[PDB]
Order: sequence, then structure tokens, then C-alpha cells
Amino acid sequence: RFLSPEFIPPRGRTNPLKFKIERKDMLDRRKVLPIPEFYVGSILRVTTADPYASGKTSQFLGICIKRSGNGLGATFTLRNTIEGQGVEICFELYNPRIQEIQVVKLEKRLDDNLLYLRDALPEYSTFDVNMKPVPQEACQEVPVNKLKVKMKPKPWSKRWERPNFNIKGIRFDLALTEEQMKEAQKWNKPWIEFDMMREYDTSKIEAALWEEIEASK
Amino acid sequence: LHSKSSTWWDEHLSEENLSFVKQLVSDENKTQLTSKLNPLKDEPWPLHPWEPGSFRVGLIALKLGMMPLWTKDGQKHAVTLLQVQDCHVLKYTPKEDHNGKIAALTVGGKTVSRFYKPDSRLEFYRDLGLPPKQIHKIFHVTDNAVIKPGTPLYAAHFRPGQYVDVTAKTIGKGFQGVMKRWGFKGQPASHGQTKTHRRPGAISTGDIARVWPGTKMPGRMGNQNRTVYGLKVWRVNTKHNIIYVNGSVPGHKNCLVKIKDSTLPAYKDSCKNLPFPTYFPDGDEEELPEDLFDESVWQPSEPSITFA
Amino acid sequence: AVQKMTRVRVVDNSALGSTPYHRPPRCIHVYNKSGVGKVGDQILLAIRGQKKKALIVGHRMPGSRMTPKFDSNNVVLIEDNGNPVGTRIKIPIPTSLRRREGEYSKVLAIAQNFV
Amino acid sequence: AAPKNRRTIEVNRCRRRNPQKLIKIKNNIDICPECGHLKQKHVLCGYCYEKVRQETTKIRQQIGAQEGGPFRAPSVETMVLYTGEKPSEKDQGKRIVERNIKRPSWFT
Amino acid sequence: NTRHIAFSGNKWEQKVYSSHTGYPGGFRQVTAAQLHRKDPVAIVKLAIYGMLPKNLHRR
Amino acid sequence: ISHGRVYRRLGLGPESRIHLLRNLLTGLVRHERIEATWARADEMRGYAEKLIDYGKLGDTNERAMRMADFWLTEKDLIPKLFKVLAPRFQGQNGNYTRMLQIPNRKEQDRAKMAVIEYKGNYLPPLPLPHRDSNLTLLNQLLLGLQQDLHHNQ
RNA sequence: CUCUUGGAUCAGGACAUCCCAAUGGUGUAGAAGCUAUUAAUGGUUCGUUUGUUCAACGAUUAAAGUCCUACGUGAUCUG
Ligand SMILES: [Mg+2]
Ligand SMILES: [Mg+2]
Ligand SMILES: [Mg+2]
Ligand SMILES: [Mg+2]
Ligand SMILES: [Mg+2]
Ligand SMILES: [Mg+2]
Ligand SMILES: [Mg+2]
Ligand SMILES: [Mg+2]
Ligand SMILES: [Mg+2]
Ligand SMILES: [Mg+2]
Ligand SMILES: [Mg+2]
Ligand SMILES: [Mg+2]
Ligand SMILES: [Zn+2]
Repeated sequence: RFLSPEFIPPRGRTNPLKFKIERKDMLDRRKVLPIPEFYVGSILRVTTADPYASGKTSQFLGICIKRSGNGLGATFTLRNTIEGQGVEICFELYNPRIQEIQVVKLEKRLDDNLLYLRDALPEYSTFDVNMKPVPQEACQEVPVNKLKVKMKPKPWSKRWERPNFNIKGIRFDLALTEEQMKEAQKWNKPWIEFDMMREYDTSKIEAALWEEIEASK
Repeated sequence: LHSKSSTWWDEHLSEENLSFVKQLVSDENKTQLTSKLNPLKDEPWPLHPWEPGSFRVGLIALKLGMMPLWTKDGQKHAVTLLQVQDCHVLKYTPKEDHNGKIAALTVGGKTVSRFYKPDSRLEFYRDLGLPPKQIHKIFHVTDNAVIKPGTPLYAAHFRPGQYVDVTAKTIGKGFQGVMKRWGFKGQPASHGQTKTHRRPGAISTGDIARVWPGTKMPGRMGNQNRTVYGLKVWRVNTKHNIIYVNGSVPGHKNCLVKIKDSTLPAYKDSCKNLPFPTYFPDGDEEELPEDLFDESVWQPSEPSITFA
Repeated sequence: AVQKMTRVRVVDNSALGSTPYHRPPRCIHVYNKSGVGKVGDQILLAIRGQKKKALIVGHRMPGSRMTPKFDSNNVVLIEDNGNPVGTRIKIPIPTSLRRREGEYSKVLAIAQNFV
Repeated sequence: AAPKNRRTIEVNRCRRRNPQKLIKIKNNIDICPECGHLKQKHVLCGYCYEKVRQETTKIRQQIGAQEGGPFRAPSVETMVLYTGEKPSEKDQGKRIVERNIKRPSWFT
Repeated sequence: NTRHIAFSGNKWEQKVYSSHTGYPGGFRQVTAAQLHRKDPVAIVKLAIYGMLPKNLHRR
Repeated sequence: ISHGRVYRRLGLGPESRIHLLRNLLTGLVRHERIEATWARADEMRGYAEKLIDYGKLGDTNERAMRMADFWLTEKDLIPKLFKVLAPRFQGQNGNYTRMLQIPNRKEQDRAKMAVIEYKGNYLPPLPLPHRDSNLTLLNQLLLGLQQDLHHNQ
């Protein structure tokens, strides 16, 4: 059972009614266009109509590196390198000028954000434009690709080694001395994981949404 | 002691009566709300036709939140949601009493509890036979557009395509400094500055030997009435009484706002097309669609937009 | 977001940009009411002890949804008359350039890839 | 910056006798039915609460003697008995605390 | 009939009344005719105010 | 501006706040009735409730055991939580603690005080406030009104 | 024969107007310009010293105005 991220409400003081109203419109678009299941790390091809030109479409293939947004404003960003020039485009799922979304390769990665690929070697971001879809098996669990990438020289876009990011998909041993690793651990904040008032349990909310979505079907 | 003591409704209520009184009050609200559902069959005041220069009453709504929206050209617009909730007409002043050239009508909304209110307000509402409302405001209405007190109002009073005006109290930020409050530049961080980073410079010239009234200084910011002009209406939901308005509205979520049609010069006499006195569903000449849209709006469940 | 003294990359086949030099080019002026330069903006460039006009075609700062964000700040050299200095471009160029107010047809002709 | 003039007793009387600076009177004082001592409506009675805490100390003092050391918390429920009382069947296998005095009237 | 007072000479166009709000730029000067248009009683009232003794009993 | 901040600032910092609350929670489990200052007890009340939820999960749950180990400094009390307190509150869905304000401390700082406890303990009962009986004059009139409305439809 | 000013911050005001606005004359064909009348509305940029006795240079702008307010302003800061 895969419940898409946007359906889960964020916590706050907003009324539940505003969420019910938004959900109705989201479901209606899904009947017209089907939104496939995917996770950060999977490769996608998205087709959209080009506004500047007249009745001419566009296609972009890349790996999904982030999923954000709630409700009708949900987004996802996918990355690729063309002629040795890196490009990223941020897409909204419910934008009406998206013709089709195709999951070329469905897979999961160790982390739920891959923004550190900007600092990794170019090979880990390049994907063949014309690669054909790979088979999928219904009676299975989604695969977890456990690749650990290699990084370029130390000056980076962010300090990925620091404990807040919680990166588990970088080969730090190759790039950093053990002395530097202890230097980073001075920012740990160990107590955060053990305080019970910072945790948001959404199991019941997830369950209730499931039947209503299925019931509407 | 032969002296004053203070009380509250729950002080003397026993265990059984505590729940009973809660239930009794809730039923009283429902009976009084249903009775007012039929204005047209309750001796309505005469309904005059529209004439140039006419002004119409407005509503009180609650701010739900925001969401995106798209037009048939693919342009994306952020929109805010306003819900009408138990809006009634309360009191009428004739032109001479109000002291304005025009007459006035008072509107209330958002039913509230009766327990922690002054007696004066409760007596006022008992006369009108309605449960109390959180907020009252005043609207300037012409004689032809006057409406009898006690008549419910609904979101369908507005229709898509018309511009509107909204006013509400802004978010309160407390006592604030000159940099945040008035956007003052401040001073450099380094090069020898001594304990002067975010402070104002000179108040004024030395010659006057005083400070001009109205000088900009630190003080409490926010929590003031502000108005936004010329916001289009994109869509209306008849079932839940929801209005969608272009752009931003002042205040936090769950805050009451005042809605009235635009007073800008361009939209001077657009009221003729809209229901002139108000919208009455009691008439039941036709049942409205659940959702009302504007032509440029791209509705969901329509086919994907192709920029042919 | 290109500004005065920003270092930029010349994505062009012109000899002036192609030839390696000990200093990378730097922006000297932005032809805008604001100082910030975005895609479709001309700037004044300092190259090899010389000044030349140039046009921004990409940058690393986020924009609105559904538009491409590049990994480097890319520029094209433009002659005083407005004719491109170079004869070819290989890196992908955004399609937003077509409709933005300005003269972009000449550069679009020389560019093969549009993203 | 230093004062340029002495402030007079008349001006000073107006600053410190302003109604803003005076002690406000309280309207939430009531009498306790059980003991007859005073209390605030939203607060527990001090005299009545004082009784309970004294008994609580006695019980805990006895609990300390039985255990005999730290880190001896039982894994079974506890119960208190007074002279003249014997464990019931439901009391089987539960720590029993013994008090010399008779059961207090208020304690149930 | 304070609206029907009369001025000798060209006083309607030459007599100026001045006021200040108290804020920078709050100085306003208006002629007699303009003030008479806005308020039909101001001219007569201002004349009487000036001729009374300048003390608290004036008000 | 502090809109939407659900935590108090206590101690010497964020980590110090957790440690102070942990010490109070450990004392509550052992003794089952505690006195602290009103603000501190109110902040710790939330954690006390959530601890009884992990206890319900059971001894064999790996996550529950890890959480209990961190929040109880004295280790003779982990058996107590999983085998005494958790069984006691099986029926209820919440409201495991009772908290009341106590007269101000008489120690020259005059702090606002409170008493917090777990329901169902063996200690002498607290002197709680009782609502008025139904035999009083006002209650009877309301009772009369209820009977008429119930009987007459 | 000799011997207080800059900058930052925030600006109050005058009109002897630099730009924006309404007009007259022309050795005003159009487009550019030169001159005069009326008006204080808001605005009036960013960097740099090899030579220059209170100067100059680069890139721009619709314009980069002239002045008064104990250097307007050091119990707000600084060379
Ligand atoms: Mg955010
Ligand atoms: Mg950076
Ligand atoms: Mg917009
Ligand atoms: Mg606030
Ligand atoms: Mg600064
Ligand atoms: Mg400092
Ligand atoms: Mg003076
Ligand atoms: Mg006095
Ligand atoms: Mg708060
Ligand atoms: Mg000024
Ligand atoms: Mg002049
Ligand atoms: Mg001074
Ligand atoms: Zn008592």
C-alpha cells in the first residue's frame, strides 16, 4: 500500500475542511491522468506541452532527487547532465500541461534526499536519454540500491559530513581523515532523537485516508 | 465576609447538571437558526429594482488558507479561501440617524458561546432571536438595497468575475526596532563601530531643539486594520459557502474578515448583473450548481491543456 | 544572479573566449535598472585586457517552476552591432529566450540544443 | 546624564501613590469546608494538604526500612495496611507496608 | 444669515487664513472665498474670537 | 516573536532542558507523587503520558526498550514500567496523570508550586475539590426542568 | 615675508528648477536645438588615482540641480 506523500496533512492549526476540499480536486485530476508510484532515486521521463511554441511537446529524463510540497502544490525535482552540463528542473505533479509521467526505472536509495549528487563525480548523475523501461514485478518489494558515490575535492556546496544532514550514501573514508570525522561530531545534538514530543504519529491519519481514497475509486 | 465575590457559570453546577446545561444550550442554538431559514415567507420588505449609483451589503467570512489555481493559458495563481459561516443582518439605521448621507446596516458572523459574555450583549441578541456572534461591522447601503434584520446571507451573494475588497487586522509582531519596523539601513558590523549596529542615527536637526510629531521610532507593530483593493473572484462553492479570491488577504488563518464589492473607479456599476438586494435560496426558482467557475479558469477533470 | 565582479563562463566557439588565459572573465556592468542580471540580460565583460558585450544564457540561481537551472553561469559574447562573436553553441539553451522582450533570434539561430 | 534639578515631595507623591502602583484586593478567597481554614478557589487547601503529606512521609520512611538499600524497587504493586487489618485474597503477592497507628478517617 | 455677510473692497480674494496641522508639510493657507465655500460660519466666528480677551474665560 | 513555539526555555540550553525533565520524570516513576514548580511540572507532564504509551507496546519491542533506557536513569525502574504501570492503564486511552496547583512556597522566593502524580497509586488521596451535590437549591431547579422536558417529549 | 573639516545614519526646509508637467518667441520645414514665462510634485547611480593648487578618469541614467539648517546631526558611530 503506497500512499502518495502529498495526501498526508502537515500539523498545525489549520482546519481539516481545507484539506478535504483540496483532496477532491487532486483525485479528479488523477482520473484524467494517472500518477505512477515512485521514490527518490528512480529515473523518470516526463512529457509536457511547451507554451511558447504551438502544440509542440517536450520530454526530460533524469533521476528524482527530492519530493516536497503538500496538496495541489506538490513538486519533484529530477536531474541529468547533457553535453557535460548539469541541469535540474522542478516539476509540479498537478500542473495541467503535463501530458504523461513514465517511470523508466523504479528503485529506492539509502537516503530520501540526493542533493549531494551535485558534489559527486559526474558519472553518478549521467543517464542515457534513450534508455528503455526495465521490467517490474508486482509480487515484490521495491529494490534498494546501495551504491556509495565518490566525491570531488573537499570544497563543496554544503558540509555533508556534519551530523545534521545524516548522509549514509557517501564514501567518507576515501575523502576525509578520521581526524576530520571527529571534528564534525562536535555538532551532533544527540538528545533530539530521544524526546517524545517532537514525533508526529500519522498511522491513524494514513489509515483513514486509504479507505476514503479507495472508497471513492 | 460581607464583601464582593466573583462567580462563573460552572461554579455551582453539579455533575449531572454540568452535562445537561451543555446539551440544553446547544439545542437552543439549532432551534433559533432554523427559524430564520425562510426570509421570503416572513414578511420581507419591498424589493426595489437596481438603479445607477446603488450600493449593496457585504458579508463576514473566515480565512481558511491558500492553494494554487491555473487558467486556460497555463498561468498559475495563488488563491485564498474564505468561508461564510452564520452571517445575519442585525440592525438598520436610517440615513439621518447614522449621520452619514447614506444609511447603514450591521452584520454579524461566527456564532460563539454564550457563557463568558456581558449581559448587555446577550439582551441585544435575545431581542433579535439569534445566538451571539463574534464580530459586528457596518456597511453603507442605499435605501433601495435595505434588507430586513434577521435575514441570513450566503456566499452566492457574490458571483465569479467581480472584483472585491477585503479588510482585516494584520498579524501582530510586538514591540519592534527601527530596522524591522521602518526598514532602516543601520550601521556597519566592523571597522571600529562601538555598540551601534541596529540603532537609529540622528532624530532631527539641532536647530529646532525638539522632535517633530510623527517621527518614526521603535514601537509596537502590526495588529491594525488594513484593506486590500481589487481582488478578483475566481470560483464559488455553493455547498460549503466558500469564496476564492485572488492573492493575499490580511491576517492569520481562522481570522474573520469583511468582504464587500470593489470601490475602485473602474468597477463603478458592476452591481447590476449581480443579485441586487441579495441572493435568496428560499425562493428556490432554480438550484445552483455545486461549483461556480470563471471562463478563464481551467477546471480539474478537463483534458490536459495543449498550447495549440 | 550575475553582478559586478562575478566570474562567468564563455559558452561559445569564439577564439577570444576559447583561448586559455590566466584570468577568467569578470562582469563589469549590468544593463538593468537593478544591478541583478538574469537570463536574457546583457552585461559588460572584461576579457584579456579588453571590454566586450555579452549575454547571459544560464545561471545557478533557482527560478520559477518548470524552468532549467544550470550548474555554471554561462554567457555569450556579442558584438557592438549585436551580431554574435562566435558561430556555434553546443550547450543546451533555454526556450524561454524566444518570447522574452528583447532581440534573441540571432543567438537562437546558432544554438543547436534547447532545454 | 545627571538630574538637572531635585524632584519635589509633591511630584514624588504623585508618582508613588498612583493607583497603578497600589496593592490590588483579592476576590477569590474562600473558607474550606473540612477544616474551616482559608483558601483560594483555584488552589488546594494548605491545612488539608499538610495532613496528607505528613502521612506520606511516614509511609515512605517505612518503605525505606524494608528495602534496606538502593536499587531495590519491586516489580509488583504495593499496598498499605494498619493495625487490625489483614491481607485479603486479592492482596496476595503484593508488597505490604505496615503502620502502627489505626487507619486515618480521611484515608479510604 | 452668516452665509450672506459682505466684504468691502477686494477682501474676498486678498484675505488669507492660515493653519498648521503640526506635522512636517502641514502648513495650509486658504483665501476668504474658499473658506466661506467649505464652511458657511467660519468667517464670522473667527472675527469674534479675535476680539475677546485672551484668557480662559474667552472659551 | 514566538508564534507557534511549543517548548519552554529552561536550564542552560536545549540539552540542559532535556536533562532536567529526565530527572523529574525518573523521580515520578519511583515515587509516583512529586512536587516541583508549576512551570517545570507542566512541561514534564507531556513526557510522562507518552512514556506510558511505549510501556504498552511491550517488553520485546526494540524501540520501546531503547526509549525507556534513555529516559530512566536508575535501571531498577524499567521492570516497574513494563510490568506495573503499563498493565495498570490498559483500559484507558489517556489521562494517566493528575496535576493541581499548590499554595506558594514559603522560602523567600515565593514560587508558584504544583503536585503531579500517576493515577491509581497507593498513597493517601489528595484533597481534591468536589462539585456541589444535586440537593442544593440551584441543582434541584435544573433537575426539575430536565424531568419535564424528558417526560414531555 | 607670514598664518577646523571628510564619511556613516536619519533627514527638516527655501526656489534662484537638474529630470518629469503646462506654455510664448525663433535666423522654428520634420528631427534636433538656442532663449523666456509658470509650478516645489517625487526623485536625483556605481567604482577608481599616472600627471592636473580646492582637479581628473571608467561605466551608466529620464536626471546624476544650486543652496540654508552652530562640519544639520560626535550624551548615535567613526577617519
Ligand atoms: Mg517551507
Ligand atoms: Mg554557497
Ligand atoms: Mg503570481
Ligand atoms: Mg504576535
Ligand atoms: Mg547590515
Ligand atoms: Mg559591536
Ligand atoms: Mg523650539
Ligand atoms: Mg503636576
Ligand atoms: Mg508561546
Ligand atoms: Mg528632505
Ligand atoms: Mg520660477
Ligand atoms: Mg549631538
Ligand atoms: Zn482544608
